[PDB]
Amino acid sequence: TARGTPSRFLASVLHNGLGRYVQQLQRLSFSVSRDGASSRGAREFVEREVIDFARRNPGVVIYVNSRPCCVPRVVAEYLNGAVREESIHCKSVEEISTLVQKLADQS
Amino acid sequence: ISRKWEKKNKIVYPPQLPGEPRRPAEIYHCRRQIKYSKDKMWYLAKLIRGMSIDQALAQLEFNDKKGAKIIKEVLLEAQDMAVRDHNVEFRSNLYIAESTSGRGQCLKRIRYHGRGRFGIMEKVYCHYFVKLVEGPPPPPEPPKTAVAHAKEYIQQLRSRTIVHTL
Amino acid sequence: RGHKGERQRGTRPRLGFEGGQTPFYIRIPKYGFNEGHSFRRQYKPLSLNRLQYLIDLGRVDPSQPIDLTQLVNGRGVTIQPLKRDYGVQLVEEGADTFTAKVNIEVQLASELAIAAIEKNGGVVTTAFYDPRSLDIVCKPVPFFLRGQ
Amino acid sequence: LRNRVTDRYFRIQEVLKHARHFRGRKNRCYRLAVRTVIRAFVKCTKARYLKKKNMRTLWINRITAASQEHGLKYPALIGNLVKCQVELNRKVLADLAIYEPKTFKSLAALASRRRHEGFAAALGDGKEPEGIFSRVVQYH
Amino acid sequence: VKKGFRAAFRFQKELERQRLLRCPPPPVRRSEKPNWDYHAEIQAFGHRLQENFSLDLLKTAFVNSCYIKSEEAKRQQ
Amino acid sequence: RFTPPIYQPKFKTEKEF
Amino acid sequence: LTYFSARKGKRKTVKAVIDRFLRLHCGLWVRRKAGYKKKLWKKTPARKKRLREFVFCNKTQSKLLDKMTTSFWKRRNWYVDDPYQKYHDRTNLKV
Amino acid sequence: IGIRLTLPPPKVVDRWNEKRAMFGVYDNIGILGNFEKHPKELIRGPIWLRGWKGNELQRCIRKRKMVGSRMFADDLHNLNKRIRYLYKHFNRHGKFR
Amino acid sequence: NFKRISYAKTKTRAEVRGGGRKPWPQKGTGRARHGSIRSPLWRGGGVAHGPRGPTSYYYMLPMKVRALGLKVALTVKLAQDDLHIMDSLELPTGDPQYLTELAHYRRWGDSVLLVDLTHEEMPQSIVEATSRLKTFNLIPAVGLNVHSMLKHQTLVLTLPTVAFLEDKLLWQDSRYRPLYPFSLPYSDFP
RNA sequence: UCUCUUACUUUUAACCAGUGAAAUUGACCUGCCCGUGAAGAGGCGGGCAUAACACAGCAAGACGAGAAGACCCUAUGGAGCU
RNA sequence: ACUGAACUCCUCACACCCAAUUGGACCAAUCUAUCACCCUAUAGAAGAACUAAUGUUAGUAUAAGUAACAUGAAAACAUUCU
RNA sequence: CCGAGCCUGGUGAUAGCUGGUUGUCCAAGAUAGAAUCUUAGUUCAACUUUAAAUUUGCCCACAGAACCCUCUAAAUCCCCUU
RNA sequence: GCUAAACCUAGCCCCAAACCCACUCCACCUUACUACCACAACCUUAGCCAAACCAUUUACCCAAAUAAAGUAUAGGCGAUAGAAAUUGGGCGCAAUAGAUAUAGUACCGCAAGGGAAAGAUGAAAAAACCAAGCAUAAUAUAGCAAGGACUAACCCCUAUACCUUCUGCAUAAUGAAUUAACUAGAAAUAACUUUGCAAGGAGAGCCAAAGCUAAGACCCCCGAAACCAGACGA
Ligand SMILES: [Mg+2]
Ligand SMILES: [Mg+2]
Ligand SMILES: [Mg+2]
Ligand SMILES: [Mg+2]
Ligand SMILES: [Mg+2]
Ligand SMILES: [Mg+2]
Ligand SMILES: [Mg+2]
Ligand SMILES: [Mg+2]
Ligand SMILES: [Mg+2]
Ligand SMILES: [Mg+2]
Ligand SMILES: [Mg+2]
Ligand SMILES: [Mg+2]
Ligand SMILES: [Mg+2]
Ligand SMILES: [Mg+2]
Ligand SMILES: [Mg+2]
Ligand SMILES: [Mg+2]
Ligand SMILES: [Mg+2]
Ligand SMILES: [Mg+2]
Ligand SMILES: [Mg+2]
Ligand SMILES: [Mg+2]
Ligand SMILES: [Mg+2]
Ligand SMILES: [Mg+2]
Ligand SMILES: [Mg+2]
Ligand SMILES: [Mg+2]
Ligand SMILES: [Mg+2]
Ligand SMILES: [Mg+2]
Ligand SMILES: [Mg+2]
Ligand SMILES: [Mg+2]
Ligand SMILES: [Mg+2]
Ligand SMILES: [Mg+2]
Ligand SMILES: [Mg+2]
Ligand SMILES: [Mg+2]
Ligand SMILES: [Mg+2]
Ligand SMILES: [Mg+2]
Ligand SMILES: [Mg+2]
Ligand SMILES: [Mg+2]
Ligand SMILES: [Mg+2]
Ligand SMILES: [Mg+2]
Ligand SMILES: [Mg+2]
Ligand SMILES: [Mg+2]
Ligand SMILES: [Mg+2]
Ligand SMILES: [Mg+2]
Repeated sequence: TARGTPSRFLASVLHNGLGRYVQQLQRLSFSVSRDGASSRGAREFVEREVIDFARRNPGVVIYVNSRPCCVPRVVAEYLNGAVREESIHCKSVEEISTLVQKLADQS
Repeated sequence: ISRKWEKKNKIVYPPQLPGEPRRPAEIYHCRRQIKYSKDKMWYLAKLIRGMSIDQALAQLEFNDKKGAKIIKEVLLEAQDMAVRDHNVEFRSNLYIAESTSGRGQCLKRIRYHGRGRFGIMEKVYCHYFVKLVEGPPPPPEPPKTAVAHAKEYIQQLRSRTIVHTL
Repeated sequence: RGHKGERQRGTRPRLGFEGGQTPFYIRIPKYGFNEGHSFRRQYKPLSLNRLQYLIDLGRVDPSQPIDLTQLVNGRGVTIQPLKRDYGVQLVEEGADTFTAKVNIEVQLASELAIAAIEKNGGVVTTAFYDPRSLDIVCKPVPFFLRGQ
Repeated sequence: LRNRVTDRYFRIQEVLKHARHFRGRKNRCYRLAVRTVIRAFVKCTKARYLKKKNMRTLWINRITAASQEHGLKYPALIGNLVKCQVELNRKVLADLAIYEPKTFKSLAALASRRRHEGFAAALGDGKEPEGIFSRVVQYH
Repeated sequence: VKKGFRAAFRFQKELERQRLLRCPPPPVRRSEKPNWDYHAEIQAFGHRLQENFSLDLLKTAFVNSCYIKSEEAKRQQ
Repeated sequence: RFTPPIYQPKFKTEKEF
Repeated sequence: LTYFSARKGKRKTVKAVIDRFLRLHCGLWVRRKAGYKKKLWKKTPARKKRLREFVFCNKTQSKLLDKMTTSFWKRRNWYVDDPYQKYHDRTNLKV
Repeated sequence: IGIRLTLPPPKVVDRWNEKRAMFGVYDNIGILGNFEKHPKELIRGPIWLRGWKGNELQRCIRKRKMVGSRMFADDLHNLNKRIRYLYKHFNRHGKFR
Repeated sequence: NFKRISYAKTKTRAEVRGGGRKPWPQKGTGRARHGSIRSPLWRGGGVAHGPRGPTSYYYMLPMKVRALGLKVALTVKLAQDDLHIMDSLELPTGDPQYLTELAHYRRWGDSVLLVDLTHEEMPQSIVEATSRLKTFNLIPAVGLNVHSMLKHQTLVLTLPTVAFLEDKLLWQDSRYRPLYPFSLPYSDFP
């Protein structure tokens, strides 16, 4: 609720579009597990999409960790220095792909 | 029960560089389980709340309330230990930083009314807390002047934006 | 459960109570449709079709006589002595396309089914079995374990 | 006690989160908080309708203000702008009024011209040469 | 005492968040933090700005004199 | 048309520290 | 009726039902007309015949009767020369 | 408040103890062993419960008639009362008739 | 589930001690009306709907279904390269480390189920080895079930046992309906 | 007793000090007039009024609080008596 | 002429405003089988979820620091006095 | 606390009467009547829901539906086309 | 920052197996726990309740599980009752739970009789955050306490608390001071859904004119005045 929450005015970082557009997503950190159903969806995301995704946007540095965990996650870091954590958990390759796109095109 | 206030005297800060303001000394002290009402104790706590030690002892001396002698004891104990253990140079240059009364643990007895009816009476106990800061007491904030009211009003009008446009 | 009433509190009247008026089942007159139902004898029917099909699959053996015990063992019939069954009735059905020569033993047979069997050169006879004999004949192996 | 709810603390926090900024006991007491928070969410829902209504009322007032200062009524301005087939909505007109006042005067001037051309056409009966600004563009 | 593990674990994580709010840790450089390789990051700095940098030179650009004095002193012991 | 009073058991009031 | 017996814990049939109705294997129930023996002097011959006939029961009556009676009464019976043998099965019935 | 303030001791379950390892062996005693025994002869427990299933009312009837003589005075009174209760509940109460 | 018996019970209001009298009259005081102090509502009261007595969860799947069960489990083992056939469960030595290292060498996996035909005529060497091994398990033929086969990563069978399993499972189809329990004598069963 | 009430004392009272209940309590940031709600508005409509905060009184309003409910009706509810 | 809805159009999206009742899609926590191993997966089970019963227990508030309660005087604390 | 003492037990007495009934989301969804020691309730019907099978349903034009009473309206039934 | 919060283990429950304790010296049926002087026991249960009233009537342990069978039979032939031959350790609780139990104690009652509550350091004591309530820190026009907002807490505009029983009900009428814990849908026939097998199905009994076997999925909580039996009370 509007009163119950904080507000901001519309802005961009460093007048993004003005000269040249700069992708704000800087770093991506995928935590997956070798075994266990939670990370299953994410596992095959690293089988296919990760590679071509990384080619598509050379600005982003992608780190994949591959350690035991009950909940796989992704840590989005931005130029300005914000950190966005998102639990991919039990999500299909397709809906994981939609997430990773949504992160990459925002500030 | 929690006993945090006691432990506050065991905090050790690392030594200061010569290029630093002299840190005021800092004493926390209390009395637990005073047979007196916590809210009754509040008035006496509130009274001495910002005054120097001696001035508080003076005010407490001629005060007629029961808890007034109790607080006097606590203050004298606190002053003594401040000089002895807390490395305070002068005993006079202390002021009450915070003066608080809490609810202590209470017992329940019975009160016998008419017919067969009754009520539950509570033997009220409370704690008193004090903190002493070495140095002269803070000068009270001056009452707001007409010029200050005016100044801020001007500030306030200048903050207006045309709302719900570009 | 609905709104609060006899229904909602779970204290509804028993089945067949019409709220006061003489219930449907009571108000009908009593008549002996089932007056002596347990004392009536029942015969399980064996069709000629059934019998022929059993012979065709080699389940019921024509080189030997047929009785109750052979049929049961053949899985040709199911007999419940307890349920007032008194053996096997031999029925007219499938008189045509019955081509086998057998010595058959049944408790009841219709004249047409007798004719049907005797046309092929078989022999049919009817023999009575009491209940205590019937349970024995239908399942002989359990009776043999009774030691009697 | 074969099964006991172990995480009521989290179920409670869900309501209380919203209730923090309230006044009185209902900012912390759950059986009070919940009732107000429900009303708050309903209020907030129906407030979408009113936001849209009110914004237009503000625009109409602002436009009336700027029109009046050139010395023509609000209906006059808005109506005649349409008969000029200049389709600017209230939001931008009100925005022009505040920020682009020269352009706003021009709009007011054109509106009153069309107004007058309309008056001339009303006076005449039958066929007369049509006003310059009155002429309409067809699309096929 | 309630049998179960999930509610308890959740609560610990809640307490961790509260502790972080109370006394935030001192900020440390991102180099001294998990998921960091400076080489890959350097290249991405080039690519973000759509500039074909000479990577050797860019490396040389980021290395201050104050750093090298401190580095020498540190390596000494 | 009379209601007798009820006493709570004495053990609660006799509690000590 | 008794849903669970106190001796064996199984359903019980309402015997009021069994001595008034005949159930056919197909699922129909047969009754007599009420008052077919009553005051025949005043009744007309057409009325009398309407009374002598054995009638069927509608769906709800039939449903109620089946609930009030155990599975035993619903089995198929091969009686020797019952006059109701033909009526046990249906013929040319599409819905 | 009413939520724990530390994690309980971790529970380790030995999945390869003898009882877990040979779970459900001889369940096929019948089909694989000439039908000498029914699998219901692997059931241990109450006398009135080996290889039989029923609702509460039925279970009570059965316990009454099978171990009714041998059970304790107050236990049996409790069981006779249970049956009385359940009898009325099931026969006289509920949504459906 | 079929073997399971529940031991949990709780006392109802009637079974809890005391609670005879009416705590106070209905009308008189300001208090909420009560009939007993042992009602579900009260602290220390009996349970409203609780676990009730020893409970059995026994039921029988049909025979042919359990038979088909064994068949599926065996196909699935062979389909996935988890099934092995052996001439005999005879070991060069009774040293249990020999059996573990062989499974490691043959990529059997962490858990192996060993099936022999008869309990009595199981070799000495395999019994010694398997007795002190947790993950490797020795059963007779009659022991075999779906649960163990699923639990173990490998199923190992002997040639004696494979002929035996075929006989019995294939017997299940191509038999009549019974007239009486099969434990009784027939003209061709055992 | 009243016309027609008065004066003083004691108790209470009000202040300082010590001890310390009970019924009651949806939440309350708790106004006036007129209308509406047929009767019945602090809270709805139209007006009017309006810095904040104790203590002492009063009983017009809060359909004020407290009860084993006075009366009328109902229950295929009880009980006493004839 | 203008104002004036959740009606209608517009840019996108679409299962996303009836009581009792009936149908359906999910799911908190717990235990079990097998996984997993900073808190999960697939199933099987069940004392499986409380803004409300003048509910039952415990804690703390409101009334309220309210009502109410209490010690004859002087003294050397020997004693005396009313 | 005596129009019939109190305690335990039968006893979780019985209550067509009052009060209560605990996660999320979506969907369909209202007022012919009859019997009843019955109108504070049940049962049947009507409506309501789900699943199934199959073919017509709704709106309807012509033709048609009473004399008597001493006088007759909005209309209604049935109904191809659409 | 007080008041607090947090805990795991005493023990207990249901089974199985197995037939149980009756106890140094002294005292103890008189007014028990008091050294020491001329009568006698066996005798139909009733009632609540169901029948929507009530009046005959209304399951209650009798010595092998299953089946025969809810069959024969009984009955204001109605509610309902009901044979026989015959066959043969833990998917448990863990301090408001689990026993009432730390205890039949304290306490309450003349008596029979009723009947609680609660504990938590560490190997050794010969060693950090979270309920209500308050404090830190009273308050400033205006109004279901918020929502839309806003540079901005208020000011502006919009807004007749919740549950339950009534056709409306704003409000009328019951219920709630608040926090924590506890506290309420139990099952058949018949259908449907998904399997196996199929003129047969089922591991005797039972059903069958595509059926039969198995599973899934449907039936609440608290409350009278009463009635009866046996004790206890002048
Ligand atoms: Mg007294
Ligand atoms: Mg108090
Ligand atoms: Mg009731
Ligand atoms: Mg009892
Ligand atoms: Mg009662
Ligand atoms: Mg009562
Ligand atoms: Mg209990
Ligand atoms: Mg006063
Ligand atoms: Mg005072
Ligand atoms: Mg009170
Ligand atoms: Mg008025
Ligand atoms: Mg009011
Ligand atoms: Mg006042
Ligand atoms: Mg009354
Ligand atoms: Mg009566
Ligand atoms: Mg509009
Ligand atoms: Mg619309
Ligand atoms: Mg739509
Ligand atoms: Mg699960
Ligand atoms: Mg529950
Ligand atoms: Mg709660
Ligand atoms: Mg009250
Ligand atoms: Mg109250
Ligand atoms: Mg409550
Ligand atoms: Mg106070
Ligand atoms: Mg006062
Ligand atoms: Mg006073
Ligand atoms: Mg009624
Ligand atoms: Mg709808
Ligand atoms: Mg009627
Ligand atoms: Mg009548
Ligand atoms: Mg009536
Ligand atoms: Mg038509
Ligand atoms: Mg009755
Ligand atoms: Mg009743
Ligand atoms: Mg306890
Ligand atoms: Mg207890
Ligand atoms: Mg708090
Ligand atoms: Mg306002
Ligand atoms: Mg009512
Ligand atoms: Mg009211
Ligand atoms: Mg006397």
